[PDB]
Amino acid sequence: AARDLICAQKFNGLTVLPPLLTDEMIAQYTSALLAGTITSGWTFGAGAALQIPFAMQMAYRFNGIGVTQNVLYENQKLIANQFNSAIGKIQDSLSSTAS
Amino acid sequence: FCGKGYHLMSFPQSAPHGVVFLHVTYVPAQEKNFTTAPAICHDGKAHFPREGVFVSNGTHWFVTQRNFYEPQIITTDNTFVSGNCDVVIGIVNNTVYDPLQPELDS
Ligand SMILES: *[C@@H]1O[C@H](CO)[C@@H](O)[C@H](O)[C@H]1NC(C)=O
Ligand SMILES: *[C@@H]1O[C@H](CO)[C@@H](O)[C@H](O)[C@H]1NC(C)=O
Ligand SMILES: *[C@@H]1O[C@H](CO)[C@@H](O)[C@H](O)[C@H]1NC(C)=O
Repeated sequence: AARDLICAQKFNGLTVLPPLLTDEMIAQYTSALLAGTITSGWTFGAGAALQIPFAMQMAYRFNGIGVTQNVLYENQKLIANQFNSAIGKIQDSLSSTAS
Repeated sequence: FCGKGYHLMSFPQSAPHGVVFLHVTYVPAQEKNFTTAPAICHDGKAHFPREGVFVSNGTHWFVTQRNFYEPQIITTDNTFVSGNCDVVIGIVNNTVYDPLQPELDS
C-alpha cells in the first residue's frame, strides 16, 4: 500500500468506476466501422451496406474531389503503393516515437 | 447531420424550451446484386461511365445511375474514352453503341 497512491485514494473514499463498454467492445465497434467502409464505401452510413469493389469505390472518391476516375484506374498500382507506404510510415512513427 | 440517410429536407417545430427537427431523408431500399466492371473495352479503347456505373445481369451490360437501378444501353453519349485497354485492371469486352452510326447508315 505504501508504494501505491491508489490504495491511499481508496482508503480515503475515492474510487474509480469501470467504463460500461470494455476495450474489446470498442475494438469490435471500430472493426465493424472499418469493414463497412472498406466493403461498401459510404452506403452503410445511409442504409444497407452495398458491396462495391474497392478500386471502384476509390474511383467514386476521386470523382468526389473533382478528378476523373480514369486517373484512379490508370494509376491504381501507384495509388495503392503510396497508400501502403503511408500506412507503414504511420506504423513506424507509432512504434518509434514515444509521446 | 440532418437525420439518417441522404438528407432531402427538414421542418422545424417549436417545443417548450427547445426545438424539434423533422428530418426527411432518402433511404435506398431493395438492393439487387450485379456483376460490375470498372471500364469497357471497345475498338481497343477504354470507356468509363460519365455519371454512373457499368452493371451486368449475367448476359448483358448496361450503365446505371449509382443510387437507383435504371439500366441503359452503353453508348458514346453515356461514356468517355481514355487510353487503350491495356492499363485498367478488370476491364471487360463489350460493344459501345454509336447513335450517329445508324443515322449515317440511313
Ligand atoms: C447475385 O448473387 C448470387 C448469390 O451468390 C449469385 O448466384 C448471382 O450470380 C449474383 N448475380 C449477379 C448478377 O452477379
Ligand atoms: C439481361 O437483360 C437483357 C435485357 O433486359 C435480357 O434480354 C437478358 O435475358 C437478361 N439476362 C439475365 C436476366 O440473365
Ligand atoms: C477482349 O478482346 C481483346 C481483343 O479482341 C482480346 O485480346 C482479349 O483477350 C479479350 N478479353 C477477354 C476476356 O476475352
